[PDB]
Amino acid sequence: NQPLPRLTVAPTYDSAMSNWISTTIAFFIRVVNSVNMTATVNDLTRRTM
Amino acid sequence: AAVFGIQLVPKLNTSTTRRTFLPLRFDLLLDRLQSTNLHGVLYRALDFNPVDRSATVIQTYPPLNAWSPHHAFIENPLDYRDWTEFIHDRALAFVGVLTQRYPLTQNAQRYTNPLVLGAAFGDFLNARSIDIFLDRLFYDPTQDSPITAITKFPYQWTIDSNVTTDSVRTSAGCKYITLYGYDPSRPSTPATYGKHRPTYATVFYYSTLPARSRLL
Amino acid sequence: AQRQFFGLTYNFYGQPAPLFDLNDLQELAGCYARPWTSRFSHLAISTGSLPVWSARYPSVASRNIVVNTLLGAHLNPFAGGQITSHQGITWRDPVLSSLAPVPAIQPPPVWAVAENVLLDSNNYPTYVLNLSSMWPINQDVHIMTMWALSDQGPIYHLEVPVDPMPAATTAALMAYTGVPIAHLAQTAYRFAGQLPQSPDSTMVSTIRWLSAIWFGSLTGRLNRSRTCNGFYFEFAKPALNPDQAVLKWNDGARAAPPAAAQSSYIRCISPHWQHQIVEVAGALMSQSVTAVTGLPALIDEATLPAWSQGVANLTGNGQGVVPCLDYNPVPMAAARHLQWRQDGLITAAQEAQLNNDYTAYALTIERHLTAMLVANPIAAGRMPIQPFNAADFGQAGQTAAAVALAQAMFV
Repeated sequence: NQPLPRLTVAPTYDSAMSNWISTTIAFFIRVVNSVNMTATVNDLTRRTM
Repeated sequence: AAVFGIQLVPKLNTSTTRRTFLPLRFDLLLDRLQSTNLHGVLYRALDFNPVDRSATVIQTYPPLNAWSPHHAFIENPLDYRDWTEFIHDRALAFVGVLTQRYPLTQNAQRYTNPLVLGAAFGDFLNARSIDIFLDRLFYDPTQDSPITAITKFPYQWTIDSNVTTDSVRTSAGCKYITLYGYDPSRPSTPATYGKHRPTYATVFYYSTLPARSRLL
Repeated sequence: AQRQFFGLTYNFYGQPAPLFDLNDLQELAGCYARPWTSRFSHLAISTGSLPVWSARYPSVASRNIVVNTLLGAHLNPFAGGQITSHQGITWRDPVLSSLAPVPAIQPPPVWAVAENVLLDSNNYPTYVLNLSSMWPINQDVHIMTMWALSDQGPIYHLEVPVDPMPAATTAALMAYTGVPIAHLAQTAYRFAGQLPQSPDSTMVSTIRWLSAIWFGSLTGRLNRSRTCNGFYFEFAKPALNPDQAVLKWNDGARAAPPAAAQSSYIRCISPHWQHQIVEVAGALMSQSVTAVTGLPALIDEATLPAWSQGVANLTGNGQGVVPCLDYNPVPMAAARHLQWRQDGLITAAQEAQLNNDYTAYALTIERHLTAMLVANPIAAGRMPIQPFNAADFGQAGQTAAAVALAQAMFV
């Protein structure tokens, strides 16, 4: 938790929430570019993901 | 005697005096940072492999130990190669930012503030605006080291350095950063203690004892 | 907040066990409710509204004097470390929420009947670890230790910063004007008895200033004419029970601020205190302050009972001490009147009567305590009246000294 800000806010990419979305979305990007995935699932489609 | 599984030898022996806390002058801080090799001066590879310039873990000192990396640095860690390079760069490029706001020649004989200097440098690495920290990068030994952080300003917003009237909530340092290729698996790697992590602690600095009760 | 209090239990006046009946434990600390911040729920706007006469507790202060004894027998934790139990009774849990009959299969080690045991809010590592919750037990042991360190009247504390009343302290008081001394200690007590409040908190200054003004009034000085920042207490005209006190913001000459920090420990000295709802609500209130602020310093040793010497953390003798004065309601009021008489407040022939009026009053709250004293012995294992020997009543204690400590406190 952080103290309420009395200025102007702009979606920041720091913070547990934000980081949690960034590392986890970084994990499933690894699940998609992994051995298993890479051999089965098509190629160009796997890029789209 | 023995406490649980640990056995304690009879003789009691402790240091008998304490060195008066000495605050680093502004010039020394400037040389420590702008030295040929930062290794030893600032950071120090705990187990640097001779064969190849590789280090599993690196224990760090003062103006660096304060710093706590942002997510992008943890994920995809660097090798002891670009690590020395990263710092040998940023340590220098930081001295710039800080020295252009305080020309050394005129004000070098002024003690930097242990605390702010830490957050001011750690925030610089994470690439966060360092404007605010500079305002009070110094402090007269008479005013408490943690007091100048409050007296100068009760700024409760800057993430990782919330200064209230009596306390300064900052994220503990990281006495250990782990360069890519580190694993707590091997019994050989130096005991990092989890500090290789960014947020494992939360150092709350307090001004007075009543200020501390209110904290606890 | 504040995490450190040192207490001292009552003295089993030349008696065996703690002078409190089982009938008492279920009369104050009973009903299972937390016997803590209850001390005050036994006082009224005055005395004529309480069962404080011929009865189980024949005194406007006979309650606290009992609940205080009862607290001594159940505070072993702060003495040693464990909970213990005194006569089939021991706190239900580690938080000492309340008292209750010893379990049945896992009973606490029977307490050790010992008198005047010191206390350290440290000897009980759980206390501070919960602070917030059992906060009350602090302010209470404090109320205790301020009556225990004494034998004839509680020993509170007085102050007066060299500065003017803390604005939000002249605003907080101006909303307690008509209110009687009783309901003032009320808020005072009720306040510093729940949720650790920082000594910095507004209320502490206000309720600490309300204990400095009350004193100035009790010694003429801060009268209807010479007010503090605008306040002073007006006592009921003796002839219809002068044992009153109401805060009254006026607008007469403001008693100029003292030339320095004026600190001193003052305690009522004659038995009279035991029945004057104002000599208790006032003293009790001045203690509300100390409770949430540790203890100014060490209370002077000199004038004090025999069981209160060098009482670690409490009593003193050296430098960290503050001369402790003790006044007597009558020798007091007399001067309190003379003061009024000098400030033209009253006629020159009205003070030689005001005393008659009040002096006869004190002679009434005297043939009553003596009666209750020679009614509730003490060898009867109880102490609702607290022994005093028909003597202290006239005892012209410090008095003259505190009458001067009042002037320097409100120059």
